[PDB]
Amino acid sequence: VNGVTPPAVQHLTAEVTADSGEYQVLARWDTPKVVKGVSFLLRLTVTADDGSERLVSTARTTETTYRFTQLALGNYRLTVRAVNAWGQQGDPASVSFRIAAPAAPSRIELTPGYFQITATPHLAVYDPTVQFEFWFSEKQIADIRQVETSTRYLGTALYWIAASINIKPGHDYYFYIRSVNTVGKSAFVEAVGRASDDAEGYLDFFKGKITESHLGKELLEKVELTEDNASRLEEFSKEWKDASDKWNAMWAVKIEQTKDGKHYVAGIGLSMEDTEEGKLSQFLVAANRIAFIDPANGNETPMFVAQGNQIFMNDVFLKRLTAPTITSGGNPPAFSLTPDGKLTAKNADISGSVNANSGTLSNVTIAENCTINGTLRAEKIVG
Amino acid sequence: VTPPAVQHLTAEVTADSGEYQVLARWDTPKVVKGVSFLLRLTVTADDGSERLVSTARTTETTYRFTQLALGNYRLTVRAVNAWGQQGDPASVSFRIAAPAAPSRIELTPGYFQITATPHLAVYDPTVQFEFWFSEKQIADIRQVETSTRYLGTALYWIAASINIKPGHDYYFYIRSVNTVGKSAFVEAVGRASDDAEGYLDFFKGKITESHLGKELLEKVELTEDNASRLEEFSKEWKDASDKWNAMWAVKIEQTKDGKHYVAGIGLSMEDTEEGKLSQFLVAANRIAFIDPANGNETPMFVAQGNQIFMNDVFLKRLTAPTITSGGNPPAFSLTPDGKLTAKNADISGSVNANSGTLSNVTIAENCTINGTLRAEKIVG
Amino acid sequence: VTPPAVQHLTAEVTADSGEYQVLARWDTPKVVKGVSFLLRLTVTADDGSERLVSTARTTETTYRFTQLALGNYRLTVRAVNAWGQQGDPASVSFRIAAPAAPSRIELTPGYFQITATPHLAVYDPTVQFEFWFSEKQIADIRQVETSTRYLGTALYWIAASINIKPGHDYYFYIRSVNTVGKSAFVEAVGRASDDAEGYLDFFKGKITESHLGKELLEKVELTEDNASRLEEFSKEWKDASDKWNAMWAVKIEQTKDGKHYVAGIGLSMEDTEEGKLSQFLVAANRIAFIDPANGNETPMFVAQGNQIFMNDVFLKRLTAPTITSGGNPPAFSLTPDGKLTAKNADISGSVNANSGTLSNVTIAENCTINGTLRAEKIVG
Repeated sequence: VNGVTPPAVQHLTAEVTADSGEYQVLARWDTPKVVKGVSFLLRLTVTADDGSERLVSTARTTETTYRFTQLALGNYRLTVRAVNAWGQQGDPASVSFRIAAPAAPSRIELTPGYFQITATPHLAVYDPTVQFEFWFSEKQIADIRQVETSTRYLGTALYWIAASINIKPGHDYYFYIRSVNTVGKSAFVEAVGRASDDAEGYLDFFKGKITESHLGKELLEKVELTEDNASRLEEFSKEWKDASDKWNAMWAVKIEQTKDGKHYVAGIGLSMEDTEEGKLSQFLVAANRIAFIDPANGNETPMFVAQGNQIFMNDVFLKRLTAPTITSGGNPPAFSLTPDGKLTAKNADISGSVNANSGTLSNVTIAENCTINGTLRAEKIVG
Repeated sequence: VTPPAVQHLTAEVTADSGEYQVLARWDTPKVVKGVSFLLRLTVTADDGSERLVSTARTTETTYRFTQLALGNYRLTVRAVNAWGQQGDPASVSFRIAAPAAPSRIELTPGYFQITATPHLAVYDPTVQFEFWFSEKQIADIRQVETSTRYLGTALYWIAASINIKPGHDYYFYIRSVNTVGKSAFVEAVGRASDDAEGYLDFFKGKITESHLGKELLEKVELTEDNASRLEEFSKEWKDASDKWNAMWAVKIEQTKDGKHYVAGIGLSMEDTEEGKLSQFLVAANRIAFIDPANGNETPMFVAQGNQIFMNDVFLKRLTAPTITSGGNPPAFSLTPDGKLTAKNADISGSVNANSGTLSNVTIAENCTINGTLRAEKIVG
Repeated sequence: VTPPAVQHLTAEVTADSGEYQVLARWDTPKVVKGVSFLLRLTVTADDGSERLVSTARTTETTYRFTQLALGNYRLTVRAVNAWGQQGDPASVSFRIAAPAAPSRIELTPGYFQITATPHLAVYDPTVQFEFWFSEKQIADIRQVETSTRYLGTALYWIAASINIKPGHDYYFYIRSVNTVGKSAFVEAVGRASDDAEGYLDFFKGKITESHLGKELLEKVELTEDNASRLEEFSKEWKDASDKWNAMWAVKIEQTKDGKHYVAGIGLSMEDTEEGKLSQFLVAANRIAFIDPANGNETPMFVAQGNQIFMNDVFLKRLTAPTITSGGNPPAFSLTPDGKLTAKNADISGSVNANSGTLSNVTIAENCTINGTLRAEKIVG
């Protein structure tokens, strides 16, 4: 025999890829004669900023190919050996590569809307060749790797405006944004967002949708009865193809009058019109006052009512409310809460604590420990 | 194993097929791959003793008893498995004999309405009531059924309709009605609450005194026990005062067990001093709003018996003489009379108050006093 | 040589036949040349011992003792050979008097039903239960069985009435029954389930299990791509229960890239096991109530899926397990745990508190520390 030491490899190549994200590297080369194998021992180290090394992996194969899987982006150096059956290590070779990626978006801002949400993201420094890729989600995803799968891919711009019928107010939505450009893709920056919440801020929105439809441009905005004094109490069902060449439907009762040189109308209409992506139903009732009742044993008082923007309910169990304003009624409100935060009360019992930044009383009475860690001042004392 | 208990037993009294019949229905907690049920119906003797009448062993969830005469009865069910392990029993006492005379009567006024409710000298849950309304006193009971208003037949009857106005003393003549028959009539002397307003009592009042009100109520046509009627129409007419009256309604009525049943939907504008005033009035026992996107089926808005359910909602200002969170102990709650109730409250500012009732205090800095201090055990 | 004790000694008491009795049953152990059962029944006297009552010798594995009185008893059985050498004894112990009425009663309030499940301290396997429901707590107890709807007699009840509607209390009168007697009565209180989203899937229960659902939803009428059908139909017709079912509806369906979109509302009045029920189903992707008053074009009530949006509103009570002012930092809130949030609390009255933590407090009158003052610094 001869324990001949294995002369080092040449034509050592590293190929960098990003198959499932989390970049890998495929190490490959060629060799002349081998004895009871002649192993290949590999080890791969990243140069830190200052020129010192992290150990990243090792590898004990026999063929002239290998792959390194969970990777971070860093300046990597891969060294390959050649040990023989006895275990006498040949001279090394080494190759160096990088994985340069765009800088993350440093802060992304998230102004609400009406059934919509804007992310406008910004980088720590200005970058001319950066454009961000946005993926939207409704549930905080576990880790910042499976976003490539479990989060819808919105699109890619300098910003995005997610509108739909499904971004619903007071349910937070997490935006996942990664910077992209010619050089690669960064990590995923996460952020939360909302919809505006503001109640009366939704009603104008709805008015706007309503108006731009079959029932808006039929039940109202219809210009018949051109003679003072009439009652064209009308009721039909029309379905037809549109300029988009899709079917649309409405069936209504339109009633309307002319008296004293002025017009009126009231209008129970039901439809389903097309949209770019699907069909939106709708059941729009315009009238000077709406109310319902349970007629049980002679009872005729409506269960609810509403008439030019004031709606009259007996008792409700709400899943959750959310008004900026509350009153006992009257003009000493027995209690109140206002858009500023003030909880106007009368007699305010609390089974728990009151972490208040301050007090402002007359007549106090503590039945156990009264601690003072500040500058206590007093006039007359008898205890 | 024993099959579980008997759930939802009932003690009812039918006379549909020409004579009296006692049905019951029983549903199973969890169903045990071959549940059987013994059920025992027995009578009370003149000495108040127990006599067996009918024992049925069946594997079905309902049964009927036919050719059953007058008297008081007791009905039990047990569950028996294949191996023969009779379970816990569930037993209800019922009666085939009735019409007692109502002992007291309860009267609650209201805006254009007045509640008459029965009180029977002994309770009996196999009974409903006929109500008759009179504007003039009827001395003899014979024309009480003939020369008055047929209010109807039900449980708790409130007087509220077009013929009812504040300030007149109305009368009630009511009796007990069942499968057996009806009793000696009883009277009461009662008055509507004129106008107390609530905040919808004005809207009821507005509603009653309208053409929709007259159409979709107090039209009591089609009165054939266990029959019914539908109409979808639009009757436009010119009124007394030389003006139009438009209207469109969908009205359904039925009659069953002597009692009158109805609902529907109206859209109308009448004539007021200014001119026309449009509408949509629904009356019914449950209304209910649905959104079928994705084939989701859960309402967002369900109202029955003057109450609402609603999922999430938003608002420009609540106006509300009381709130809770719900709970036998409600997590928080403002009272109409100004009291607040909470397990906690963390204010990021200043607590302007009159007084204090604090078992513990922990003031972190300066405490200015301009009055008198009284501290038992003092350190410093 | 010695025969063994009688095993599995089982006693059941009854007085149904006219007055009080005990059935004693057991299983014979293996003996020599025949066997006789000796039974000795004693009652616990005033002294804590047992006064001897009756003694019999028999030869059948079951026996009866008649015309005994009320008390806790020791019944001893022995196995005797032909020679008179009696085996080991087996003495059972079992109790008699008016059974003890539950110590408690627990209500898991279900969505539109109570589940009132009693319990005692010292458990007797051989007492049943009577249950009673009422809407009004009664002054006395002696007229409950004269003034209360009879739920009946089981181990636990679930109580239902169709009109049940959450979030009011209703009062309970339970008792233990057995062969001895109906116990003294017992009180309790309860309500129903409070949550709304629960009701709304509940009501979805009620919605879908109707011919309303079965026509509106559940039927997949139409097929080929770009299908659209609009129809107005009515029927009041015979069903299997010999009832008329009465329904007018509006319905639309459409097919776009295959997927099938329905919407449609309808008044109806179908039949229930108690009476005909008159119920609204509006369904659409979105319903708005909007007003025509003076070129009015803005809503006051927009229900888009699981949400509602509204304007200024007017309630009478509220039960809402969260209310927040909007904004990521809300002006105020109450999450369900009863924690309040705010920035001013001008309770112009007593803060009836359990803790305060007020960094820099002003007092301008009497401070009366019943506990421990504790001050780093004082300049008084």
